[PDB]
Amino acid sequence: AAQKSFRIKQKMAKAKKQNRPLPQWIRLRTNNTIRYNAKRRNWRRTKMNI
Amino acid sequence: IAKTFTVDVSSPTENGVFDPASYAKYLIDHIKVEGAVGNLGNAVTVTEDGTVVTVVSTAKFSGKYLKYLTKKYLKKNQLRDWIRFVSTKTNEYRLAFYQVTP
Amino acid sequence: ANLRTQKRLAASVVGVGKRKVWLDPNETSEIAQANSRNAIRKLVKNGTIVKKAVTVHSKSRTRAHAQSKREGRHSGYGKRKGTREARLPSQVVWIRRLRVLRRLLAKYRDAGKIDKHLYHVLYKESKGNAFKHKRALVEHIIQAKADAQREKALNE
Amino acid sequence: AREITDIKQFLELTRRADVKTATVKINKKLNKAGKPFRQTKFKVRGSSSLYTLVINDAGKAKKLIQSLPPTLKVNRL
Amino acid sequence: GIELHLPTGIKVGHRSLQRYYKQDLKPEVILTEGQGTLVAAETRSFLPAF
RNA sequence: AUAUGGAUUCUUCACGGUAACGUAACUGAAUGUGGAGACGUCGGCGCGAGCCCUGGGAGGAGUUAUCUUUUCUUCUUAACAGCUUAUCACCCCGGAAUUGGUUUAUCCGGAGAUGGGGUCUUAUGGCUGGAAGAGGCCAGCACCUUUGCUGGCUCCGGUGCGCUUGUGACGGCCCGUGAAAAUCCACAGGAAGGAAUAGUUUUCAUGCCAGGUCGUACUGAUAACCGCAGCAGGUCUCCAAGGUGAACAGCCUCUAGUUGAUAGAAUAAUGUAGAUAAGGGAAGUCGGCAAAAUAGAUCCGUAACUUCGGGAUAAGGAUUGGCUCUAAGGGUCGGAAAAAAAAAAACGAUCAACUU
RNA sequence: UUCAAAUGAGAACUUUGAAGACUGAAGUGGGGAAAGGUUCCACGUCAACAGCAGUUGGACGUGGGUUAGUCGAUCCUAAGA
Ligand SMILES: [Mg+2]
Ligand SMILES: [Mg+2]
Ligand SMILES: [Mg+2]
Ligand SMILES: [Mg+2]
Ligand SMILES: [Mg+2]
Ligand SMILES: [Mg+2]
Ligand SMILES: [Mg+2]
Ligand SMILES: [Mg+2]
Ligand SMILES: [Mg+2]
Ligand SMILES: [Mg+2]
Ligand SMILES: [Mg+2]
Ligand SMILES: [Mg+2]
Ligand SMILES: [Mg+2]
Ligand SMILES: [Mg+2]
Ligand SMILES: [Mg+2]
Ligand SMILES: [Mg+2]
Ligand SMILES: [Mg+2]
Ligand SMILES: [Mg+2]
Ligand SMILES: [Mg+2]
Ligand SMILES: [Mg+2]
Ligand SMILES: [Mg+2]
Ligand SMILES: [Mg+2]
Ligand SMILES: [Mg+2]
Ligand SMILES: [Mg+2]
Ligand SMILES: [Mg+2]
Ligand SMILES: [Mg+2]
Ligand SMILES: [Mg+2]
Ligand SMILES: [Mg+2]
Ligand SMILES: [Mg+2]
Ligand SMILES: [Mg+2]
Ligand SMILES: [Mg+2]
Ligand SMILES: [Mg+2]
Ligand SMILES: [Mg+2]
Ligand SMILES: [Mg+2]
Ligand SMILES: [Mg+2]
Ligand SMILES: [Mg+2]
Ligand SMILES: [Mg+2]
Ligand SMILES: [Mg+2]
Ligand SMILES: [Mg+2]
Ligand SMILES: [Mg+2]
Ligand SMILES: [Mg+2]
Ligand SMILES: [Mg+2]
Ligand SMILES: [Mg+2]
Ligand SMILES: [Mg+2]
Ligand SMILES: [Mg+2]
Ligand SMILES: [Mg+2]
Repeated sequence: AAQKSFRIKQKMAKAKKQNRPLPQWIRLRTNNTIRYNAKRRNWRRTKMNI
Repeated sequence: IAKTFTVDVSSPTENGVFDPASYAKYLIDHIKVEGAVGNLGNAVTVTEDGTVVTVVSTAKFSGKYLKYLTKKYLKKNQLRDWIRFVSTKTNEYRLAFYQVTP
Repeated sequence: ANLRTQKRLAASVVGVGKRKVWLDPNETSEIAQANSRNAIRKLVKNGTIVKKAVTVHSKSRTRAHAQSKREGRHSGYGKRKGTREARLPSQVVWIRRLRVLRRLLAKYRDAGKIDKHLYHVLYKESKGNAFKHKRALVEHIIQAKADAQREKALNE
Repeated sequence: AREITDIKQFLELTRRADVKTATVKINKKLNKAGKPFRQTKFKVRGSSSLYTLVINDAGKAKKLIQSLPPTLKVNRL
Repeated sequence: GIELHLPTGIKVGHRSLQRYYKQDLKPEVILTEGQGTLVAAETRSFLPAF
């Protein structure tokens, strides 16, 4: 868009931090079931719909 | 209204590759004044002392023209590629070598 | 040695298209250090990076063709495509002719070469296409002056 | 922005209390007769605008450079 | 065609190379005795971090 | 916010000009009135900007068996400011038929033309400042994680049915006459206000402070968006070089940009796309489907019919290259000692286009 | 499309040089609107992805990047709500 209401750009930020790989020290926590981040999203494949 | 152009032939001459007399003979015969050659009416004079060549001209004439004749005469004698026409100050000109190694 | 970066820079720094840029192929190790717009500027002045010469487009053929053209060279029918009008609009041809006719008629009234009453007629007589070109006008003028002088010498 | 003409009036400006700096620029041009001479522009930065006096005559120029208040900062060239 | 050897014992260049001429290049890397000493003294060989 | 300078006043709120109006200023509440904001579309014409072309000159590159005072390229000047500059319009003198002025386009004049002399808008251009100190072009020096330094040269013109575009005054079109409001200004008004030992003023000059919030990367598509995808589809807009040519058509190049669409080896059938064919010439087929023929310009010639405007490019002919010429068509101007190391002192001229 | 070189375990496909070509100013060029949302840019990287390849990438990993009194929104009204 390049000219965006703050409310929108505010949203995009959140998205940027919801996509990064799982921190590699977490795998060693007792009783941890989590192999990797499944909620990963790629700008090309899935649109956010705002 | 007469302008004075001067070319320095010194460096190639004394190293043996060049003839200020030959070069000056050429300029006189190939210079076009308001028409074909040789027509210099005492409107143009090519004179040479041997370390420098001098065109003195009332007639239409330029640096470009002089560089075009001198860069042409260079080719006749295959001294293109060994020498280049270069301007030191306006109308004060120099024939020099690209890379001189001892 | 991947130079796609430094070639994109040099283009911007030397102020010319990527396609005119030249990277010395023997300095490849050297250039790879560049990485900065500042670095590059050494390399330009240094001489290891260079601006290629604009490829030559000469107009010399066309000059020659337009030169002959204005000797009236190829106007022959076969060389025409558009109609007479499309080449040179009638309206332009007209307008040019009147203007000339009027500037003439103007200059004459103000040199006293003609009186006002006579003028007023050749203005109307002109707008109505009674004169092919500038000479044809001055002829009828000369004939109108020698005309009122054969009415004057026989009124004497 | 503004070119000043009068030199008696320019000299007041030189003080005026708001002018901290100024400069003297030297150009080499040639007159209508095609002869090389020396022109000098006196540039003074007022708060809101720039005043520059032009002197083509070299003499009244060189002496006027002595006519400046010493407190005022001057850049030569 | 590359160079020309003149009677003064002078080699003159060819115009085709014109920008290999105007092109300056790096100087020799010249080590100070401090550095020269150290370099010939150094036995740690580092390719790997894995 | 405010201070200094100016300006005004004992004729309190300035003076000049016959006037159009002028100027560095020159008090002005309530209320009122007027302007701007504020306007279709097309046609040609005038002016400007940029581009295009182009001569002289100062450089750099190229080609040079032969020819080319040659081919290419750099030579640039912002907002803002001062001074000046216009078509239209208006003013004073004057008083026109022998009707005059005038546009390419026929409109104008006793409700005052032509002519003489002025006033304004500043659109636009010009000179100067901004500003050569910047930028660009050449020849040089040193330096390699210092970073720069030094020299020169950046100049003077021309041309136009040219191209985009801005704009002006015009004309045409309509049973169609082609927004609104914020906002700012002027005017009429005379409330109120104030001098002489002093006061008015911030629409004049100068000086002092402050300017918040949110957007700002990149793509904008034969890979950044929608089509389930890195899909021949789809999706609004600005800028726009040379040649040919009527042309923003097609074909070739310059600036910029790509060289990415799985490759290799052979060249059978049938294909898909593109082609050519002797003699005949629609005999083919539901049907001249498909293909071929024609085509530009110039000159000639052009019927029936008709709502008289058309039909019409009707049909039908002839010409078209290259080269050397001939003629015609314009503008401007003139009528303590000894030894060694180390450091320091009706014409005339001239200029220039192409088009027949 | 072609040749060399560098890179590399590995090169029809990456990078540079050379060469040949095309878009041909109604562009395969330079900018933007809607939409996207970090794709921008560097360093490192090649398991999957780029219907061959891959040392390359709009991929993967680690970071960096968007600066306004004047450009917009904000203010005004339109058909309308
Ligand atoms: Mg959803
Ligand atoms: Mg002819
Ligand atoms: Mg035409
Ligand atoms: Mg007509
Ligand atoms: Mg109005
Ligand atoms: Mg101005
Ligand atoms: Mg100037
Ligand atoms: Mg200026
Ligand atoms: Mg400079
Ligand atoms: Mg200039
Ligand atoms: Mg024009
Ligand atoms: Mg347009
Ligand atoms: Mg941007
Ligand atoms: Mg685009
Ligand atoms: Mg597509
Ligand atoms: Mg998609
Ligand atoms: Mg979907
Ligand atoms: Mg266009
Ligand atoms: Mg063209
Ligand atoms: Mg043409
Ligand atoms: Mg064309
Ligand atoms: Mg093509
Ligand atoms: Mg691209
Ligand atoms: Mg590629
Ligand atoms: Mg395919
Ligand atoms: Mg076989
Ligand atoms: Mg046949
Ligand atoms: Mg046959
Ligand atoms: Mg037949
Ligand atoms: Mg049949
Ligand atoms: Mg049959
Ligand atoms: Mg049928
Ligand atoms: Mg058919
Ligand atoms: Mg018929
Ligand atoms: Mg016919
Ligand atoms: Mg013939
Ligand atoms: Mg390929
Ligand atoms: Mg092509
Ligand atoms: Mg962009
Ligand atoms: Mg990238
Ligand atoms: Mg990388
Ligand atoms: Mg694959
Ligand atoms: Mg693979
Ligand atoms: Mg990523
Ligand atoms: Mg500020
Ligand atoms: Mg604004």
